[PDB]
Amino acid sequence: KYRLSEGPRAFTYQVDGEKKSVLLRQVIAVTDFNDVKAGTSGGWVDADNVLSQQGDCWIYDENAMAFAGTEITGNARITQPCTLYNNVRIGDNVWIDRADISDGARISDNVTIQSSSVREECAIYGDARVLNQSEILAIQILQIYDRATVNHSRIVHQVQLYGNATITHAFIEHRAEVFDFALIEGDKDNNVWICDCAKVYGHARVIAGTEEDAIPTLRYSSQVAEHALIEGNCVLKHHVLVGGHAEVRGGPILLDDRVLIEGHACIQGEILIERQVEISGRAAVIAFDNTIHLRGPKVINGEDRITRTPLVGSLLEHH
Amino acid sequence: KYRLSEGPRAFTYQVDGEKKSVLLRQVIAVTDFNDVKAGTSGGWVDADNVLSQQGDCWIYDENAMAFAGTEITGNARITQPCTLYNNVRIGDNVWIDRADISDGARISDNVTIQSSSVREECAIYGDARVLNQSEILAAQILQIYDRATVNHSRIVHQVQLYGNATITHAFIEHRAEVFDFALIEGDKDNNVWICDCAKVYGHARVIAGTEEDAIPTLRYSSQVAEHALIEGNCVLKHHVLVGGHAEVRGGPILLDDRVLIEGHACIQGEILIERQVEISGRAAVIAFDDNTIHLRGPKVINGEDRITRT
Ligand SMILES: [Zn+2]
Ligand SMILES: [Zn+2]
Ligand SMILES: [Zn+2]
Repeated sequence: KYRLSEGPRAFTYQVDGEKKSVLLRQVIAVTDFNDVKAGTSGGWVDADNVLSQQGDCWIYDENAMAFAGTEITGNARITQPCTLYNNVRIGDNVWIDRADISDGARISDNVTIQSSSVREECAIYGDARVLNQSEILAIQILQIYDRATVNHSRIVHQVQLYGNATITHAFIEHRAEVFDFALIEGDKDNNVWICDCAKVYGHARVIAGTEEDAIPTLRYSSQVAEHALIEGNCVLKHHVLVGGHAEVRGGPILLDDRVLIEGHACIQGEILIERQVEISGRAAVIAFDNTIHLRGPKVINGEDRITRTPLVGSLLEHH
Repeated sequence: KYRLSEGPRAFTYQVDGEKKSVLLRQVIAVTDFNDVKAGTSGGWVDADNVLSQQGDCWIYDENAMAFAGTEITGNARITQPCTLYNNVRIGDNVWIDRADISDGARISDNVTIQSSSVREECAIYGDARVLNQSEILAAQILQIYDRATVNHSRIVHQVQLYGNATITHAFIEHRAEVFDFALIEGDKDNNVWICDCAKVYGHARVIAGTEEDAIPTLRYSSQVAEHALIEGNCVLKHHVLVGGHAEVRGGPILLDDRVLIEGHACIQGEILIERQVEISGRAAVIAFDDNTIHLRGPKVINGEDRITRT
């Protein structure tokens, strides 16, 4: 499929703020294949094993770099200025565009990485799409697959994203997972933070608000699934489970220490819910532009309408 | 169950900037039932047939009003100051909380109407929830049913909302329909606009943006389906459908005259797409902040097409 240019050339690239260079040879097609005509020059490599002679895989940009143990095979297309190095693997029908990939990252199947960067041991396969300035820093390994779509987001550590999850402007850390039809939607003024072992799946939605720091924050192992929806300045900490067709908005809101919210429950405004509280049915907890504090053990259901802190039971007596 | 107070009082209510007055007698429990102890006074009516003697239905607030043909039956609960007039029908296990219902509205099953207003011939049934300052203003009638949720939205004319749709901060009008797992999400700076005969269904998502006038606007017969996501300043017009797993953002964007965007398509930036254009596959059409993109067909964009300019 191709031959390497004769004269090697040095190319610079920076790693962790340091400037580094490598000697590479330019790939030159010696025959027609796919959308590549013989005689055309592509990217640069540091060994003939970097780019497979078989299949349709190819490096199109003359500023593209692939070296240090990286291996491109199959029909993988690498377009625009890219930098792949340190035992990276790209095969099948993968598409890499103006993105950087390094440190043993393995991109397979029909994946797309565009205007983004991926670093360290992780597995991005299936029909996953990582786009628009996303940053994937791996460090169980981090996986993004199925039809998950990541947009201008930062995925780190050992996060798992799959199913049809649609993430945008989010920061998912540690061992957080987002799958099924989950929608994580931050905006330019507020990201969405999902940390630790939190999980968002089913048809759940987590939507940042427009107010200053109205950052939806899912911590520890709290979850949001089924048809639940969380928006605005909301923080979920220890053992919180939001499901059913519940809706949480307003802020600031804090859910912590064994809180279960499902059914038709609507929770809106500055509300603090904690300590064994279960809300379902058609209950409404609304704090009109006001504050509400709910503490259990306590079951709120049926048509309970709460517009002020209830001065009874667990609110006035703990232990 | 209850008796009317012998002394009728005069109450006032606002009707289109007008000041109205009506004579109502107050309801008073004469026996115990559900959560109402005998002897407690409830709301006010203008007839004994307004509140059924059967079932648990009851008007709790002493400031609530229900007159002029309104009929409350079954176990319907009317709580807080409410105004129900002009042939309204409330029954079954419906819960109306601090809201005004008028002009022949029929609310059934397990619906919840809270801090909102409903007016005219329309049907709200199933397990629908109309909450937080929503305004329902109604050959077919406006219908809100199944598990549909409405938050601080304006639903007008003959709109249909059902399935597990979730509507917030939106203006849905005329004959638009939203269902399945559709998500219509506006914010306090921008609402979402759905008009004419537009339809949003499947797992579609239409999210308003944060910048001034970033109003997603669906007109004529445009549709958003399957897993498509539309955000920000985007306008969909004649014969337009966004589906698959397409994602349209940035702005301002305009789609018109037979345009189909699906597959994995990502449309981002100030882009004008029109006249028999199809975009799918893993195609990307991105107009980098300063730049603009104008696509006019017939034309097909797919595979790994990457358009950054016209
Ligand atoms: Zn908001
Ligand atoms: Zn309209
Ligand atoms: Zn935005």
